[PDB]
Amino acid sequence: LLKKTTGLVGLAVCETPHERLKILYTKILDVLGHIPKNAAYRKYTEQITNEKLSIVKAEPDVKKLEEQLQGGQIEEVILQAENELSLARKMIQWKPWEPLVEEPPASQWKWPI
Amino acid sequence: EMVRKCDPHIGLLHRGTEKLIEYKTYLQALPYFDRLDYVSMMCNEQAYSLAVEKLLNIQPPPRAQWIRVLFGEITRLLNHIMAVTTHALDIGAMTPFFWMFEEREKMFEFYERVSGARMHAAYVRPGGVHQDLPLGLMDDIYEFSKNFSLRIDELEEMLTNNRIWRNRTVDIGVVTAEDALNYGFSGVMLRGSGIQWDLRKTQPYDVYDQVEFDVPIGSRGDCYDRYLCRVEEMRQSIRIISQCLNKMPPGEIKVDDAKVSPPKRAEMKTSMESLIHHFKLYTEGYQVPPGATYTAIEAPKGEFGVYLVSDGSSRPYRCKIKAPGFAHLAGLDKMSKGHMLADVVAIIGTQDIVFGEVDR
Amino acid sequence: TYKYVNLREPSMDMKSVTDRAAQTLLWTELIRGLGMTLSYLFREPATINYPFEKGPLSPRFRGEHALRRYPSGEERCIACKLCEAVCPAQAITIEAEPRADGSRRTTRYDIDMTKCIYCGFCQEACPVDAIVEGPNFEFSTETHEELLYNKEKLLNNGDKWEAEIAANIQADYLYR
Amino acid sequence: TSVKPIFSRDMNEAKRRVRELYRAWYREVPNTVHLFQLDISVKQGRDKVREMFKKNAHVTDPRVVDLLVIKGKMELEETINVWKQRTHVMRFFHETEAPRPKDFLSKFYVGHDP
Amino acid sequence: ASATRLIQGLRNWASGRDLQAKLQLRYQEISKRTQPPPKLPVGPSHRLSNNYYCARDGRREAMPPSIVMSSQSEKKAVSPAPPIKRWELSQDEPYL
Amino acid sequence: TRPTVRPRNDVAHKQLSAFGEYVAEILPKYVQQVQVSCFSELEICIHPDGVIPVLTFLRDHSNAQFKSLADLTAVDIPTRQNRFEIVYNLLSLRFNSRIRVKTYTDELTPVESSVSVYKAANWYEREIWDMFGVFFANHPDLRRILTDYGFEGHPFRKDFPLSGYVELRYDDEVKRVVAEPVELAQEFRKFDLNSPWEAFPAYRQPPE
Amino acid sequence: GVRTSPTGEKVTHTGQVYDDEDYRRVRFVGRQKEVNENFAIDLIAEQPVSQVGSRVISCDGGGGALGHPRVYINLDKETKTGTCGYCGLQFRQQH
Amino acid sequence: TQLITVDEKLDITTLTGVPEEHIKTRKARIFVPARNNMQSGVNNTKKWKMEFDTRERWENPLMGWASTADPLSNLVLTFSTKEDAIAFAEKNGWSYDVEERKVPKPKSKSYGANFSWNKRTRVSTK
Amino acid sequence: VKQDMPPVGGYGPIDYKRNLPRRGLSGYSMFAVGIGALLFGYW
Amino acid sequence: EDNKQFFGRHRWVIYTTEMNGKNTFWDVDGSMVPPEWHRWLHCMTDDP
Ligand code: SF4
Ligand code: SF4
Ligand SMILES: [Zn+2]
Repeated sequence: LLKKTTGLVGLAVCETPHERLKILYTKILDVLGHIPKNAAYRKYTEQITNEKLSIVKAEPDVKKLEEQLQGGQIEEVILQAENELSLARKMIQWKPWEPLVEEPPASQWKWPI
Repeated sequence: EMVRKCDPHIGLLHRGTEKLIEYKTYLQALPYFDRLDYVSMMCNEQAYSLAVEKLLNIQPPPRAQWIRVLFGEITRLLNHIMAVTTHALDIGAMTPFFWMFEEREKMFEFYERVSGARMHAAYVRPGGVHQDLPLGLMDDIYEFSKNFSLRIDELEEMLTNNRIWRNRTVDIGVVTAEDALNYGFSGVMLRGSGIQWDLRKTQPYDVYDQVEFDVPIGSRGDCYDRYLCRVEEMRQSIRIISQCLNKMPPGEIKVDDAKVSPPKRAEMKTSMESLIHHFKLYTEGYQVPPGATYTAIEAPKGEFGVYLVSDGSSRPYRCKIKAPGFAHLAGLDKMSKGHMLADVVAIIGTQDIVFGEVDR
Repeated sequence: TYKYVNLREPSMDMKSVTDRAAQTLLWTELIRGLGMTLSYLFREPATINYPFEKGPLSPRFRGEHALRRYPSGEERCIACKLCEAVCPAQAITIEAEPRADGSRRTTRYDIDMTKCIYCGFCQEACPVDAIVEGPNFEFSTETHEELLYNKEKLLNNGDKWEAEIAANIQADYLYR
Repeated sequence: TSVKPIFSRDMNEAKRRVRELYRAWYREVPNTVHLFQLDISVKQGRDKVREMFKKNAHVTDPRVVDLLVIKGKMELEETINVWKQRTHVMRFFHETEAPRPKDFLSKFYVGHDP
Repeated sequence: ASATRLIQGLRNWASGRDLQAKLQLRYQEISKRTQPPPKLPVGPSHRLSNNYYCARDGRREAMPPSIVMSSQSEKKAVSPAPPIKRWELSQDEPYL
Repeated sequence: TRPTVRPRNDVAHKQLSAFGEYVAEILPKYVQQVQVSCFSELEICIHPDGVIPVLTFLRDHSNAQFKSLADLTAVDIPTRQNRFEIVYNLLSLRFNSRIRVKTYTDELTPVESSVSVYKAANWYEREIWDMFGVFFANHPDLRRILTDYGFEGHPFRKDFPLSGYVELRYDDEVKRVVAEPVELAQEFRKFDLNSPWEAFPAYRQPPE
Repeated sequence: GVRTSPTGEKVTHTGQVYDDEDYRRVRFVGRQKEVNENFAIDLIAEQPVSQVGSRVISCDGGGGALGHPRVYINLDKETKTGTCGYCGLQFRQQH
Repeated sequence: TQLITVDEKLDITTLTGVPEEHIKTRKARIFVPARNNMQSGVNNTKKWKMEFDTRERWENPLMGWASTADPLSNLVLTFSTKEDAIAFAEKNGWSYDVEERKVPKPKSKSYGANFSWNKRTRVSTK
Repeated sequence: VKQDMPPVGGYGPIDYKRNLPRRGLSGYSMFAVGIGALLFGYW
Repeated sequence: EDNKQFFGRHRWVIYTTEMNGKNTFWDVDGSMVPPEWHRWLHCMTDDP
C-alpha cells in the first residue's frame, strides 16, 4: 500500500518489513542459542519467536500480517523485536536463571505490621 | 537566544500534602485533593474516591456514577479553558482570555448550586456524592450547554486559522512516540504524538464504558497538534454531557451501606442505629481494610493516580499523589533543546502545568 | 473511535493555491478575526454593578459560621464536640462544663476563621443544627485577631442572621 | 555484618573525601562571602566551616561519613551557583536567636527544661 | 436581546453567524430560584425483611492477597492480558 | 451482595496470577514473592540487587512491554530493619496491564538508579532522596527538589514530626527573614481514634 | 440581663470577668467587649411548663427534622419535673 | 567482592537532621499501652509504642489555647515487636526505657460455683 | 417521590460539531480590483 | 426589579443616605443590606 505515515512521530515507514523481521527473528534465535536449555527464559522466548517467525513466514501480505500479528503496525513489531534482541543480549551478559541471591528476612513482606 | 540546558526549580509551593494525610482520617483527607489541581478540582476527588471504594469493596449507586461523570466532564471544560487561553495569554493574544471567562463563570454557578462552594466543593465522597442535585439544575445545564458550541467555534476562529498563532506553534515542542512513553508522559502528550492511549476507553471507570465519544490524536506531535487536541476535547465533553442529561437513572446518591456513607438527617433523629453510625463516622471514621492499591483516572492533564496504603485503622498509612504535570515538567530540558528563549513561554503553555500538584 | 485532527491534506489545484495566496497577501483570516472582534464589540457587557448588584448564589452557600438557637431562646449547642472532631483544619476549640441548671452547654466555642477552609463538615456533623455555615461573605477585617471568633461573636452572628438562616435551612433540609 | 559500600570501601577513602570536601569549601568561602555581599569576614566563615566539620566528627561508620560527604558536596554545589539567597547562607550564623541558658542555675530559673 | 435591529444586523454581518438565536447572556428561559420541596427515594436496602448485614457485608468480604509464589510442564508463554484490539476510526467525523 | 458490594473479577485474577507465575519462573535470581490482591493487582517483591535487570526485562520482553512508568513511591515502615520500601509502578500499553515491583532498602545501603530504564524516574527518585534520604547510586543529577535549601533532615520519615524544627519570620534588625525554633500558638491536638475492637476477622495476625 | 463587675467591664453569660489586676483589659480600652445580651438560662427561665397526661412524653424540639433527636422523658417522680436533655424544656404530669 | 565487613556501631544521629537538644535531653518510652477500662476491647494492646515525655505547654496570652514549644509532643511510633523498637531506639541515639507487656493471667471461671452446696462463692441474688 | 429528572420526552438535540462559516472573494478578482484602483489613481 | 434585563442585573438596590448615624452619601457598603433583603438581592428566593 506504501503507507505515507505510520501515525507515530519519529517512526519512519519500513518499505521492506518482511526480510527485516525475518533477519531480526533469526538473529534473536542465534543470540538465544548460547543460553543453557534448562533456563525457562530460553524455552519461552524461543517458543514465542518461533511462532512469530512462522506467522511472518507463512503470509506474503503486509496488512493481514499487521492485523493478525496483534502487534500494531509492522514497524512496532520491528521495534519490539529489536528491544527483545537487546534483552537477549543483556540476559546473556547477566545470567538470571541462577538461584536466589539472598533470602529476605521473615518480617520483610508482612503487611499489616 | 537559543537553549541547550533548561533546569526548572520547583518546591516554591511545597505544602507537604501527602504527609498531612497520614494524621487525618479518610473523610478529612478528601478536601486535600481539591487543592492539588485547582483547575481540575472535581476530577481529583473522583480519583481519590475510586481508591477508597476499591479498598472498601463497595460500589456507588447508579445515580451517583452518572453525576460523577457529568461533573467530571464539566471540569474538563473548566480545565481546558485554562489550558488554551492562558497559553494564548502567555503568547500575547489576550482577546479570547476574557471571552471564555464569562462561560467559566457560568459553570462556577453550577458548582455552587449543588455543593455550596465555587471552587473547593468537597462533593465527590467515597461511596457516592454528598448531596443530590437541586430541583431544576439539569434544566439550567441544558440551556447553557446548547449555547456553548458557539463559544468553541468563537475561540477556534481567532486562533486556528491565524498565521501569527501558527508561526509560534507549528514547529516548537516536538516529541517522538518512543521517548514520550519512556518519559512517563500521559494524556495529550501521548495523544498528540499519535499514540492511541486513553484511560476512558481502555480501562474504564464508573459509567464511562456506556457512553460513546471520540479520542482525537495528533499527526506531528508538535504544539499545534496539542492545541487542536485540547479544542477537540471540548467538543467531546459536550457530546458526553448531552448523553448524560438524557440518561440519568433514578435511585439513591449514596451507597446504602450506612457503616460507610453517613445516614440521612431525618433518619438519624428517629432511629437508634442511625445515630450511632453518624457518631462514629464523623468522629472516628470508617475502618479501611489493609491493602495497597494504585487507582488512576484520566485527568484533563493526563494520568492522575493515587497510591493509597491502609494500615487497618481509619487513617491512611501512605497516600502518594501522582501528578500528570510532574512527569511533564521532567522532560522540559529535552522539550526546549534547540529552541529560542521566547519559546519556553509556549512550551510551558502546551503542557497543562499547575504548580499546586507539581509541588504538592 | 479516534479522529485525526490536523491530518487534512491541502488541495494542490490552482483554485486552492491561488485562494491560499490571496489569504496570505490580503490577510483574509486576519480580516475574519477583525470581523469577529467588531461583532463582539457591540454586545452588551455582562458587568454587574457591585455593590448595587450582586451575583447569583444558591441557598446551599457556605460562608461565615454562626451558632443558632431554638425557637424558645435557648442555645442549640449541647457541647457534644462532633464539629471539633470532624474539622479537617482543627479550627474549632470546645471547652465545656455543666452549667448552673445542669444543662450540658459550652463555655468556650472558638472558631479560627483564618484556619477554617469553609468545607461544611461541621454543619453536617452537628446533630442539632447548632453551627451553620451561614450566608454572609462580606466580613473582611482590617486586623488578624478580628478573624479569631469566640462564642460571643458566633452567637451574635446567629442572632443577626437567624431571620435568613432559618429560611435557608427550611428550603434546604429536605435534600439532607 | 557484611554490607554494600556507597563510594568508600574503608575509612581511609572517606577521610580523603572529607579532606577534598574541606579543601573545596575553603576555596569557596571568600567567593561566597564576596558574592552575597556578606557582613562576615573570611576568617569568621572559615571558622564556621571548621566548627561544623568538628561538630560532625564523632562518627566512625564509613557509610555514615560517606553520606555526610555527599550531603556536604550538595551544599557546596548549591553554593557554587546562585541558588541560595542571603538568608540560606546566613542561616548557619544563629544571630537573631537568643542565647539559651547552659548552666543548671539559669536553666532552673527560666523553666523546667533540662 | 435588547439590542437594536441595525446593531443586530451589523453584529451578524461582522460575526458571520446568527448571534441572537444563541445568546450568551442568560434570560427568563432559566429555571426559577425557588422550587417545590422534593421527596427523595430510598436505597435498595430500605427493607424490613431479609435485610441482614451479613448478606451485604461489603467490607468483610476482603481477603488477604493470594501468595502466588513464596521463598519461605511445557506450558505456553502467557501475557498479562490478551493484546488490545486495534481502535476503529470514528464514523461520525473521521476528519480525513 | 448484589447491590451494595463491588463486583469481583476472576478472569483478570487468573491472568494476573498466570503472569505472576511466568515472571517468578522466568527470573528466579531476584524474585522473592509474587502476590495477587483481591482487587486484581499484581505485586512482585524482588531483591534490591535486581533493581536494574527485572524492570529492564519488563521494559523489553515481547510478552510484557511495560513501556510506561507511572509511580516511584517510597514507604517508610520503622518496625523493619530495612525500613524503606521502594515501589515501582509500571504500565504496559500493548497488553493494557499494570504491575507493581517492590524492594526493601534501609538508610545507608544504596540502590542502583533506574534512569537507563525509564528517564521519568530521573526526577522521581530524586524527590525520594529529598523526602527519605535513600541514596540512588549513579544518578545523573541527584539533589533536593522540593524542600528548602537549608533544610536539615528528611520530612517524610515517620520519626520526623508534623511541624518542622524551624520556622521563618522577618526581623527588621537584620533586615532579613530568619529561622527560629518552632513555637506554635496552638498545639496540634492528637486525636485517639483507634477502635479497641477487632474489625476484620480474615486479617487477624496469629498470636505470638 | 447581664451584670456589672465594679471594674466597668461587662459580664459574659459564661461568667468570665477579667480581674482588677489583669493587664489583658488593655485590649479593651479604645474598643468594646462584645457580649450577648440574651442570656440563654434567663431566656428559658420564662418558658411555661407543659402539662401532659402521659407517663412517658416525647420531645423533638419542634419542626421534626429541624429539631433535636427524639427523646422520651419519664414523669413518674412528682417531686421534680421531667426536663428534656437537649432543648431544656420541662414537662409535668397532671396527676 | 563488593562487600565490606563493618562491625561499627549503627548510629545515624547526624543524618536525621534533629538538633542535639532533642536527642540527649529526651526520654523515649517503649511500652504496651494499657487497656481503656471503660471498654472490654483489647485490640489496641497488640503493638508496642514509642512515646516521648511531655514538655511544657502554656496558655496563649491572646485567646487561651494550648501553646507548646516541643516539636516531638505529637510523635508516637508503632512497632510490632519489642526488639525492633529497641533497635530503632538505639539507632537514633535516644535514651530509652522499656516497660514489659502486662499480659492478663488466665482466670478460672465456673458457672456452677455460683450455686455451690457449702462454699462461700454462692450468689446472693440473680 | 420527587427528584431532579430529565423531562419525559428528553432534552433537545445539542450541537457539538465544528462549524465555521468560510467566506471569500477570488484572488484573481481581488487582483483585478487592485489593478483597476491603481490605473484610476494613476490617471 | 427589572425582569427584562439579563440575569445578574435584573434586581438591584439604591442605598440610603443615612444608616446608623453614618453619613453614607458616597460611601456605600456591600454589608448594608438587612437579611430579609439579603435573601432577595443575592437570589436566594423569588419572594421579597
Ligand atoms: S467548614 Fe470545615 S474547616 Fe471550617 S470549621 Fe467547619 S469543619 Fe472546620
Ligand atoms: S457538633 Fe453541634 S452540638 Fe456538637 S459540639 Fe459542635 S456545635 Fe455543639
Ligand atoms: Zn427536647
